[PDB]
Amino acid sequence: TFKRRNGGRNKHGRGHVKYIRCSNCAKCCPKDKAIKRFLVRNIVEQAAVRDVQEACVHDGYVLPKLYAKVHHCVSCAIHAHIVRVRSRENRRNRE
Amino acid sequence: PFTKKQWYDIKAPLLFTSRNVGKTLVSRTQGTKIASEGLKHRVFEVSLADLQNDEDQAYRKIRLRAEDVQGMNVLTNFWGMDFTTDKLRSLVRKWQTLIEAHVDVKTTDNYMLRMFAIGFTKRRPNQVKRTCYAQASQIRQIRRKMVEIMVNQAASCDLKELVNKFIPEVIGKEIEKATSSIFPLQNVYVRKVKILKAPKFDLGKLMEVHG
Amino acid sequence: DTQVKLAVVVKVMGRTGSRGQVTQVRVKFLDDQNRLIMRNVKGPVREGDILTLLESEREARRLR
Amino acid sequence: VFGVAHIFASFNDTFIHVTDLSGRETLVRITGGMKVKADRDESSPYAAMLASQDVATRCKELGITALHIKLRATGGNKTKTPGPGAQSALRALARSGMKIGRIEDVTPVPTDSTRRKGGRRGRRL
Amino acid sequence: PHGGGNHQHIGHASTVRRDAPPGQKVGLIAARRTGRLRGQAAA
Amino acid sequence: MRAKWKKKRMRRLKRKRRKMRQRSK
RNA sequence: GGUGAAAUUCUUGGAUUUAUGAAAGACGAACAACUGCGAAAGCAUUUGCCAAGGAUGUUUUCAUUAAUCAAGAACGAAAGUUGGGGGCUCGAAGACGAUCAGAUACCGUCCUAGUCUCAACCAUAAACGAUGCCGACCAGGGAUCGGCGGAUGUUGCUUAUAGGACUCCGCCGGCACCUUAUGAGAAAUCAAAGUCUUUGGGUUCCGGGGGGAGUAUGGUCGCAAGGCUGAAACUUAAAGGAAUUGA
RNA sequence: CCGACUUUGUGAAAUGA
Ligand SMILES: [Mg+2]
Ligand SMILES: [Mg+2]
Ligand SMILES: [Mg+2]
Ligand SMILES: [Mg+2]
Ligand SMILES: [Mg+2]
Ligand SMILES: [Mg+2]
Ligand SMILES: [Mg+2]
Ligand SMILES: [Mg+2]
Ligand SMILES: [Mg+2]
Ligand SMILES: [Mg+2]
Ligand SMILES: [Mg+2]
Ligand SMILES: [Mg+2]
Ligand SMILES: [Mg+2]
Ligand SMILES: [Mg+2]
Ligand SMILES: [Mg+2]
Ligand SMILES: [Zn+2]
Repeated sequence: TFKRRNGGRNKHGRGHVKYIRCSNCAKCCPKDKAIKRFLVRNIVEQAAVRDVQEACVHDGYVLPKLYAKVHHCVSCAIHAHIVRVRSRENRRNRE
Repeated sequence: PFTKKQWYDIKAPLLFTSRNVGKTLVSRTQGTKIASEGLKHRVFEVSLADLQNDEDQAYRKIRLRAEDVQGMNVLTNFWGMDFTTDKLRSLVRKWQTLIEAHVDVKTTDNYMLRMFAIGFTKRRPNQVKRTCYAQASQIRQIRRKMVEIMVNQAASCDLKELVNKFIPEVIGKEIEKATSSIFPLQNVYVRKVKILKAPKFDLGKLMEVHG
Repeated sequence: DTQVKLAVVVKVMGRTGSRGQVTQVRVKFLDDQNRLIMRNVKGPVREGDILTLLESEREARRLR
Repeated sequence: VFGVAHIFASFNDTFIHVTDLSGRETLVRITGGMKVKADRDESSPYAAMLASQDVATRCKELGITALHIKLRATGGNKTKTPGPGAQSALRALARSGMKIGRIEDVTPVPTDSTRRKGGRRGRRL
Repeated sequence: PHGGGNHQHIGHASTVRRDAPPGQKVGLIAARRTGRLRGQAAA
Repeated sequence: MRAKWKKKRMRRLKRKRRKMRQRSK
């Protein structure tokens, strides 16, 4: 019983994909099988933006954003609810 | 415990807009642990935004060396530059390409250093192609062009004027108007200047760049 | 010397807790009426209650 | 007058380090664990609150009034996300009365790192 | 110093001190360690 | 991995049979 | 430091933390894709040299020189074996700390061979598209990679055009992808797994219930682990595939 | 192996008196 056309990963034209480390557990999963999100998160949340912009020394300053690109494996993704088991039909769309 | 530490006045060379970058502190001069030459090489990391009182340049962290101290006032000469971490990550996104280069340059006062330059390709407006990639040969042509341009830009009289070029992004705005015939190259910069081997002391030479 | 501050429960954001025991609310400071800080309260609370708040810094976060 | 607040805010602890503009001298250094009894509450956000207010008091005891934050995760080949204490300590160090100079995330990201701990199949707990 | 015995054996520690008088300093002189060299110590 | 470790059992028992045969050689 | 929590551990011989410099050796983030190259294995920093290669273009040449292939031959990940070099990180073995009824494991600390380079072997992987290779026809579409041809309309380029970047159209050749049966099939599913009881284009390898068993033996390659070739007795009525309802 | 005295002169700073 085959569950996915691409196998769960998107490798076509290759035979080998260099692997990466899960950010949670450090399981080794190939780069193009790993649930990759690029999250860009403010240093603070919106209860802590004015209390730092009324304490920034120089007026007109803008907060940075944590740009980082986290990698996860399938186990840590399912466990963290980054992704969910979708129905047989709904499983097929990519948006 | 902190009653034996006295502050000093950190001030930057005269090629900068504003000076008096900050205050540091040393243990007062004993013998053997004399304070003056005891440290001698504090490397400070002052952003170019509050050395030129601007905010378009909240990137470009300029890194300064202390090279000699003068009576409760420590002199300083330029040492390097780099992006603040946050800038460069915001510069790199999917569906484009990143181009980088590096080159040793030796300037007229015998200063060896390294230039790391970076660029990214544009989307020309009306583009419906979802990506803007080069073809890995245009990449190498423009990397060669970047190295050639930067060598020709540099090899000039000193770091004095060489930072008079670093400040207004001379290398940047003069890269594309030489290499856009191959790609647009938006957000060309010089991500880093790493001073490799500082030559000597030259009391006399410090004191015109810094006053 | 932390002096207790009073705040008014402007709107109840939810009823959190593992067992469903803690209300999770927004308190608006009476003393300086621009400080909206979000806290966990125990027991029945409805809108507008003046609330005795020993420590100010400790706040909840959405679905704490 | 400025300092540099090397906030090493990882999991498992949060370290607040205040140094002069050149990094060669520690003005004051309180951890989240110095202020709690529990080896598990040494990483709670509250530890960062009181450990930050203690730094603020010691800095006003001494002369600096504004402070360049340098937020930092563990870095290296570990998580790049600053731990629970980062935002909390920043809130405390802002609201306790002090001025914050320029915010920046300086957590070491390698160009590419050595083997990371755990083995192939990772921490399977 | 290793001599003799109804079996062949050294009979005492084969690592001798640096100052041991000539004629006693036979064996492994002033050895910091012994056994097969593994790991960093084999650098 | 029942099949794998079965394979490994037979592998061990087969080195053991070769060990016995070079005795009886 | 570490975890849900702890300790072994390091620590007033100043650990962790901060900055500066050095050294060593590994890895080449982000850009990085339903993307490229390769016979498969596999291949990501720069520049140079070396030789090779598909595709495209061609009013060049030769003219059947071709397809697939028992014997035979090359390459063949990781692990492994022998011997120099290196000894960063990680780490089978091993030792400890916890957990537990026990815990030879999961968790954590130290750590050997190993991980990297070279010389020499080994010859297997879920070596996967679980789909041999060559060829023909059959359905639709937009993407995208490479080359090429045709179109104006602008460039932060260009002594002006050309070119290069972008847009439109079309041919090949790739990896794919999306809808649909008029098809197939045990079905999942497949536009190639289709053009099969209305059965034949060519070619190689291979299976005949489940075990026993990839085992015994014999041979043969290998230093060794191993590899290649490989039964029978006897046992058994099911083993298995796809999908459906439930639990 | 180690300390002191000795061959063993010249002058400079830092801590102790
Ligand atoms: Mg291919
Ligand atoms: Mg493979
Ligand atoms: Mg004897
Ligand atoms: Mg005995
Ligand atoms: Mg220290
Ligand atoms: Mg490519
Ligand atoms: Mg790279
Ligand atoms: Mg096989
Ligand atoms: Mg097979
Ligand atoms: Mg095959
Ligand atoms: Mg095309
Ligand atoms: Mg095409
Ligand atoms: Mg059979
Ligand atoms: Mg099966
Ligand atoms: Mg079934
Ligand atoms: Zn994981």
